[PDB]
Amino acid sequence: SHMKFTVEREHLLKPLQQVSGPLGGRPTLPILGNLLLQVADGTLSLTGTDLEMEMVARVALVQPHEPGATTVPARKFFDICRGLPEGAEIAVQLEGERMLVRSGRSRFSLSTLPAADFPNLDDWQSEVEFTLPQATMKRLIEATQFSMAHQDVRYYLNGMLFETEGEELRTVATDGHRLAVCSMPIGQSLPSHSVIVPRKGVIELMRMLDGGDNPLRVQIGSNNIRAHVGDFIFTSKLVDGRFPDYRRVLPKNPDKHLEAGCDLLKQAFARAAILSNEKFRGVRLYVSENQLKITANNPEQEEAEEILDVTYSGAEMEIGFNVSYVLDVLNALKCENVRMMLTDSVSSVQIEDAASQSAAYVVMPMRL
Amino acid sequence: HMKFTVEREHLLKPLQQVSGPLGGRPTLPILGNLLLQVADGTLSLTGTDLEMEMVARVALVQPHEPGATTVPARKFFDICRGLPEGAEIAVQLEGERMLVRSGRSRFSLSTLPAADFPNLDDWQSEVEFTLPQATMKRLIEATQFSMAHQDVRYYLNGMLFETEGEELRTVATDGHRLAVCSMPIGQSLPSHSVIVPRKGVIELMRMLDGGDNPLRVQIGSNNIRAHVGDFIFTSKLVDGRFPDYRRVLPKNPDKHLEAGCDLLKQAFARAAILSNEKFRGVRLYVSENQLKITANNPEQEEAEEILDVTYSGAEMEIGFNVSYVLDVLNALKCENVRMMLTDSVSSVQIEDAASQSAAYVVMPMRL
Amino acid sequence: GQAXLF
Amino acid sequence: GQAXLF
Repeated sequence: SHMKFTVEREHLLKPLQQVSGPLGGRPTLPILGNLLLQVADGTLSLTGTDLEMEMVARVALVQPHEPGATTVPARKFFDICRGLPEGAEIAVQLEGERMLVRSGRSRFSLSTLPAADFPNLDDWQSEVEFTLPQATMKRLIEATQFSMAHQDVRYYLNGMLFETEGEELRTVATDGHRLAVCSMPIGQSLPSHSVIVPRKGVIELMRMLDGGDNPLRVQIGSNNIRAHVGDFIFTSKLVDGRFPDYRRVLPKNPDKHLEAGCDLLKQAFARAAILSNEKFRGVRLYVSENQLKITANNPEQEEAEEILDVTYSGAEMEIGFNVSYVLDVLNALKCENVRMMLTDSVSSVQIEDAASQSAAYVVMPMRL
Repeated sequence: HMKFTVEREHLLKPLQQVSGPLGGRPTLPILGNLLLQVADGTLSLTGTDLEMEMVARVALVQPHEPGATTVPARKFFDICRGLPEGAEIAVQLEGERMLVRSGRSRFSLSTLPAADFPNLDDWQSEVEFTLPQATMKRLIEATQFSMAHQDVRYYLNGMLFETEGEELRTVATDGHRLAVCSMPIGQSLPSHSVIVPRKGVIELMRMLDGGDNPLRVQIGSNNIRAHVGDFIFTSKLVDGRFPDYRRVLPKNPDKHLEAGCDLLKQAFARAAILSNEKFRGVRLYVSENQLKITANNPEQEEAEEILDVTYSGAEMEIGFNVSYVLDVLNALKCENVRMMLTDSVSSVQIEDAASQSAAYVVMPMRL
Repeated sequence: GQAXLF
Repeated sequence: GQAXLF
């Protein structure tokens, strides 16, 4: 127990906020509420884990320091560094089983747990390694995040698939009712490799993307994934199951194409959803020549009706849908025009941007 | 038989406002609806929770038919709000459902009879006066945090609105803290003190922008009314004996501490980190021109803050609930504060060193 | 009801 | 601990 370091407040603030992501509410193990601080080679390493996934932030030290390591409560420490005045010099060191944080006339004594008892993830070796812009990964995750399943018994659906095929990187997420898929080129001839990143890991990976001009170094291993963006290294265990094939889920011959304004279509569904069933959220779609009629009913016998002028080429058909699943798609599509590919009343519809096909969404109907 | 056609833009602020007193899981279904009354040339939207009501009058230019009914507040609002900007909303009652039509959008809402809607008991005003929105806002803002939430002492679950001479005073206390604020309103007022309920106080403050439109207040025997623009808020008064704030104020503190509001607030905010999670106890050590704040928690962690203050008096030590202290420092949106200490077991009066319009009394805790 | 995609 | 104000 020897480490000491002196860092300026602003140089610790973003890293502390960053590594405190995996850490939530009240944690299962006491050590999982602490951050591993590690002074070495002239750099400070802040680590925050939940067993499953970890986040490491490397901070360059300017003031004299001494190497060593310990873990300190995350929420307290950050609330201390943030509470300090702008431009404060934070001087940190050990005290038997305490950490002494001093800055001006402010002095804090935090209870520490040994560094040796911090879950530094099981040694692993990478298989697929590639680099791509932060904005690319952000789009890929952002456009499919919502379709993941929360606590489905089918563990493999509570996560996002990260599949590399040729020059593209693809993300696909589904819950058994909806599916979202997005694929974008990253200027590299990649091997065919598909891995399932857990739901919580996906969120923390997206949150670490500030949107900057820096590259992102992704390392996919046997049972782990790693992402390097700037001075942050995110690592996460992969979900162990066989993810369903998105290609089999996509409609084979959806011949009835409907085109309409994304916002006008979103507003109609949002208004119809008001008088829909609060639990089941059922709305039925009537597609007529250049017309769409959305009808919603609830147990109180209240009815909403929305008629829209669409660009509809095809036969008249009726289809029931979970308006929340449909609105989720319309909000993910931040575009001007949308295209809907209707197969029939009991088959899925493919909704995608009328301008771009990088992202496609499949929503299964309900029998009304 | 009731009918009306009015622009979506007009109907939005009134719907949001009268949907104020409506809470969660109303026992009586009609307390989730809004009373719509078309009568001479104005549409009246009313929303109540049995103890208070909010009435919004909306001018009707288009042809309309007299009548009244009640319609679900959230559904009717979300429908008007969900419609595109500048929509023409044509509403017409048809049997036991209200038909809301706007373009190719059509809605059928379930209605409850207007005759079943609760009317606040007719009453006669005693004290009547006008003041700017900013004045009432400041008066409520600076004392609302000190109200008791769900105390058995029903009269503390609200704010006192006392008129004394030239000034209007608001007092709120929960048995641990006090907050008093008084401001002149350029009027000769009679001495009259009434307790406005906690929930009423919140809905009253929620209808004020900044200073935009004068506020005409009518205090009656067991009711209070507030007219700001086309909105009429009415609330029953908490009929009880509010404690006298003058008796609560420290009669003679001999130790006066002056310090920068922000520096003092941060020192308490930082110390609060390593304070007890439940009790929030911090120690104050007042020495010559120096204040030391110390916090301890069950995990044996310590915070220590030393600050340069303008202190004159004997050395003493006082325990405080750091949350109660921080609440005051945040209510005091000022540069410098003054603390009036008596002893370790007596109240401290904290107020702005520049203005005495608002004063706060905080009871300490055992060291 | 709701149909499966699969 | 808390002392009563009244």
